[PDB]
Amino acid sequence: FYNSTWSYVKHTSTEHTSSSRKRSFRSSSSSSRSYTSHTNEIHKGKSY
Amino acid sequence: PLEYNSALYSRIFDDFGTHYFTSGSLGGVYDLLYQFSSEELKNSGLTEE
Repeated sequence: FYNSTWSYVKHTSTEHTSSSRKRSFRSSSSSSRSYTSHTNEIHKGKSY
Repeated sequence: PLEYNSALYSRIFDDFGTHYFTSGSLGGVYDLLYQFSSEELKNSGLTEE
């Protein structure tokens, strides 16, 4: 017999922030981004 | 046959064997072999950034 078991997590979180302001007039721009990639993997093989 | 003939006489050894037991011991025989094997791998990796 044998009992293979595998449990894999990959988590990624990536964030972007860009606030800007210009004046002489006034102008401003804010941008924000959040990204996530996730994978969960489970694999098993049992043989007798 | 009364005259010699290797074949016909050899059939006596084929059928009845070459010898007989003048004495001996009767009883029983036990033989065993057992062979267990086992292996175990564990992994517990953690990485963080």
